[PDB]
Order: sequence, then structure tokens, then C-alpha cells
Amino acid sequence: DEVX
Amino acid sequence: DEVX
Amino acid sequence: KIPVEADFLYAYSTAPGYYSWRNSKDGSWFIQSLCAMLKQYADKLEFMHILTRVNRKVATEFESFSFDATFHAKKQIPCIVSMLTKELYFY
Amino acid sequence: KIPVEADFLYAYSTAPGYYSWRNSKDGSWFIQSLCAMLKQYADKLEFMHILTRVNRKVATEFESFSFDATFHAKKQIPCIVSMLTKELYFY
Amino acid sequence: DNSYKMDYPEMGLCIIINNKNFHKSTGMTSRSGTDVDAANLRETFRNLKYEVRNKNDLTREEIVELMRDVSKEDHSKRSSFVCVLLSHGEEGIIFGTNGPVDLKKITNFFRGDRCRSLTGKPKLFIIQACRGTELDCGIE
Amino acid sequence: DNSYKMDYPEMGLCIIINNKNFHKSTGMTSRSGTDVDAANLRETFRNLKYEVRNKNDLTREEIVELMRDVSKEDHSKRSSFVCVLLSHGEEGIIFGTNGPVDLKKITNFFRGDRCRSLTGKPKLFIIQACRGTELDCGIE
Repeated sequence: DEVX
Repeated sequence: DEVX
Repeated sequence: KIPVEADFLYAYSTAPGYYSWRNSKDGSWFIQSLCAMLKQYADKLEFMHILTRVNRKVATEFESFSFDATFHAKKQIPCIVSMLTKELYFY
Repeated sequence: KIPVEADFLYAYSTAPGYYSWRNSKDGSWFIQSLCAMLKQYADKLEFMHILTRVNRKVATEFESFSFDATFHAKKQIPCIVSMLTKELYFY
Repeated sequence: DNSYKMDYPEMGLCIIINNKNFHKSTGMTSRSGTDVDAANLRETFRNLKYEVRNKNDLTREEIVELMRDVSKEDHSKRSSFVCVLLSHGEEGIIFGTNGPVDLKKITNFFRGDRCRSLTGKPKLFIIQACRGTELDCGIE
Repeated sequence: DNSYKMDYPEMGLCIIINNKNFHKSTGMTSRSGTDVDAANLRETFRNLKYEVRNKNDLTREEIVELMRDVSKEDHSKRSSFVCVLLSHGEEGIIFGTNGPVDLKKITNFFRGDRCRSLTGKPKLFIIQACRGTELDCGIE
């Protein structure tokens, strides 16, 4: 999981 | 007519 | 576990950044149009669809009148902001 | 005559001011949940109701995982912003 | 299930904050005809079976004070929550009779972790107030 | 009538702007897995009968340039318009590969007075991008  |  | 901002609904009288109109004797365009649609449709339509009706009414049937050119003949569009998780029925 | 900002729909992946999650191999939570609901319901439900389904899915079935405590176990709620005047059906 | 459970003992509370007269020093003009809205909304939500509460001309302080208290109440037997704000405002701001209150502030009182009695239930905020100073000139 | 007329010769255009790689100097990290979204959205809107157009890694300039041109086209035989933005962002801002673009800017190209061909038709904007840096800790 990563963030935008 | 009036504004808020 | 669910989001903390979930199950919220903000029904704004106007779009982001704009003025909102209110009539001295009739009331604000948004509220009088919201109460009218609730009365006729609360027992027939899902809530998101009712507010859409309110959008069409305010957008369609209202237009400001003023001696001040800057404020004359102005329109308004309500803004629905939903973070609801399900459909909402008052019945 | 109608508002210039009318007939617009902004379907945001996350709520106002928040981060948005994306998975390196699966894609963003919002998009994979939007395409799934479009496939199953585009021919059965009104558009505002479909997005609501997407809200429940993202809100319900997703939760971030990270070795960084600050970002571990975080939730997300999409934000629908409608200024549409009518119901939208893809059929 | 795909629709909100509305069969709880009661439909819920409906708080209408109606601000018509502001302190001279705020420079804010009176919101005429707003009483018509508050009377209308009161009658409409009454027939929808909501416990309605009209509060008039509250100061920023009292607005927050009211929201804080309304949230601490128990909403276990209530299906939903409705808050109606009638007043002056700007983007993310609503005016108390004596000054501005940022929406987010009073909204947070009802979010998941805070108002556990409403968790999973629909919290609706109806706002009649300005969100800036742009004017829509329309078309066609 | 209470529903949008979707019987026009064609459902309309579907513009997907998919940004995965940003200029080193922007400090923006790569958005992995975004290709999966763009491929998925492309297949979904294809079966909905939209004319789809994938554009990858556009600069702020090109994004505006594309929107400006897409708006000047004639949408008389098109029922609606869909624009999908996949990228980094902040409240009211979406990132071009070389810098930010404020939403309002590219949105205005399609408003009433500007894009008369779409007037009265549904203009939909789907955005996969950050709107700030708050994190939702959830509850229950």
C-alpha cells in the first residue's frame, strides 16, 4: 500500500 | 432577493 | 472497522465558493425547494434522488432580480456531498 | 437559463483533506471498487446509487498495512459531489 | 442489506440553528425571511417524525456548546441525526451571531470515534449559507 | 422527464489521464499500480460504449492543452462527457508530471457558457488523487  |  | 468521516451527508445550498440566495419574504431558494420535495417525495424516493430534484428546481425555477447590475439575473446550483454508505429512505 | 456549474459530478476517491490509498499491484482502492460496481450495476442502478455501493466497498473491504505505524491500519471513504440535475442511467 | 436501518424506535433528532440577527460589530447584515425557512423545515421534519429543536440567534460559543451536548446524548434508539444550519458563511465557515465557526469543528463532534451512538447511522447536515462571493451568471 | 437523455448517437468521450512518472525535480514519487487502474477503467468504459482515450504522463501544460482542445470539439451527438484523473494531488489540485494544476482551471473549460455542446449534459469527473495529508484511523 502507498499514498497519493 | 438578498445574499448569504 | 469503518472510516470516521463515513456516513455523513452535506447538502449545500450553493456550489463551492459561490454566494447563496435568500428572499426576504419567500425564504432561501434552497430551503423552500428542499421542503417542497420532501413533502412530495419523502415516501416515494431515495434521499439522493430527492436532493437531485431539489437541484433541478433551484437551478431551473429561480433567478435573482436586483437594481444592482452585478447581482441581477444570477443563478444558483445546490451542491450534494455524500459519504453515505447506503441508500436512505424515510419510510 | 441554468447555472454554469450545473450538471457536474465529482467522484473523489477520498474525503476532503485526506490521503488516498493505492496498492502497487492491485491498483487504487477507489478505482478497482468503481470498475467492479460499474460492471455489475451499470445496467441495473442509477449512477448515484452505484457510487454509494463504491463508498460502502472502499469503506468496508479496505485497510492499509505498513511497517510505518503512522500509516498502518488506515481507512478511507470516497466523496461524491453532485450538482447534477437529473438521474443518470447508462442504459 | 443496502439501505440504512430506519426502524429504530425513533427517526432521530433534527437540530435547526436559525441565525437572523448578528451583533452590529460583526458587520453582518440581517438575514430576512430566514424565519420562513425555519418554520417550514420545522413542519416538514415534524411530519417525518423527527424530534425537532429550533434554536435562534446563537453565538459562535453556544453553537459549539450545543453541538458538543447534542453529541454526548445517547442516540441508541434513534435512526439518524439531522442538523440544519441557516446563517451567513464562507467556504467551510458558518457565522455565529458574534463570529465565525469552522464547519469541520462542529462536524467532528459526530464522527465515528466521537459519537459512538451514531456510528453506522446517517448524519445529515443541511446548510443554507454562503460559501464565498462568486456569482453564477447562467447560460441559455 | 427526470433522467438525462442518454440516447444520443454516442455515449460520449472518456478521457483518462494516467500519470505514473514525475520529473525528479518535483520530488513526487512514482504511482505504482496506476496502470492497472487505467487498463481497468479503459475496459469498463469501453463496454459502456464510451470513446476512450488514454494519455500517459502529461505535463501540467499538456493537461490544460488537452482539456482546452477536448472542450472545443463538438459534442452535439454525444450524450455525456467523462474525465478520469489518476495522479498525485492536494485539495483542489492535481499534479502534472512537472507540476500542479488547479482543478477549477480545467473544470471551467466545460462549464455552461464555455462548452455549449455539453450544456445540459452530464459532465463527470472521476479523480484518484490525494486531497491533503490527513489519515483516517477508523473505528469499531
